[PDB]
Amino acid sequence: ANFENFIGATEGFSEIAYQFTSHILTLGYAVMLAGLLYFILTIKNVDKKFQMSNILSAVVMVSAFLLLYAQAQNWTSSFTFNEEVGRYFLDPSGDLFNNGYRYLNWLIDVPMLLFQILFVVSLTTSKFSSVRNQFWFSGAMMIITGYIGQFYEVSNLTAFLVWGAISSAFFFHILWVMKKVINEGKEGISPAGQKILSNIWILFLISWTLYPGAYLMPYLTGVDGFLYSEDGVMARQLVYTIADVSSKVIYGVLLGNLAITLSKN
Ligand SMILES: *C/C=C(C)/C=C/C=C(C)/C=C/C1=C(C)CCCC1(C)C
Repeated sequence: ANFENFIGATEGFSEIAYQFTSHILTLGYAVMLAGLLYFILTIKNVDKKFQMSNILSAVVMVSAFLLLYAQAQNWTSSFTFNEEVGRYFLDPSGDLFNNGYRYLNWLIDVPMLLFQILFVVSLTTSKFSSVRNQFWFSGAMMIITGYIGQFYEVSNLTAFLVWGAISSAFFFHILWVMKKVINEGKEGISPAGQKILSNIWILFLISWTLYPGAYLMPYLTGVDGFLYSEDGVMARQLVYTIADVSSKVIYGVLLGNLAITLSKN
């Protein structure tokens, strides 16, 4: 199956790699619940014309909280401690670790995170329906092809990389459309709004790039380097969680600050 189950079935997990990963995943869904409350409570602070962005942030928070909670429980209950060896190992009587929860979260959140900026900025020469359709098509294809490659993570590293490269083609199309959206959205808004939009672009670029980084993380030190271990598992889940908080919660806070800035007129 996946690299997490491979490690848990051969070398097992140290108590520190197991507990750290449980804690980081728990932090992940706890932040989404706090974000859910934040976006509900602050919807009164933006003009009606921008509130669809707060609404979409709140729906993403629900998606992420429920599915990261499921992923968290799946991590903790998939490995049991062997007192003889002193490590956690894959439990044959459990469900085994499954990354489907996170991939389903991506299929849901990606179309909504890309959609919601179109309710705060105005396009100029681009058409709303054209940008929306390009975001939704390439976002869904990016996740589908990525999910396929994920099946070959352990069994066929070459198919793993080929599918992930196909997925990356769709990712670069998204980055290209988003850059055009940001550029058109900067036209004829205030300098303070243009500065926030520049920050949104940098946040978007870095936080979304973290996801392919975490996808590749165990092979980034080679076919048997330092990361091809429980340390690549800790690092992959830490980088996912950082990307999750950044791409969903911080991105949404910044769009709300932009909406407030744009009401000053
Ligand atoms: C909150 C969830 C978000 C923002 C998910 C974003 C996911 C991606 C940008 C995934 C990208 C991938 C690649 C570009 C190549 C390798 C496979 C993926 C699916 C991890």
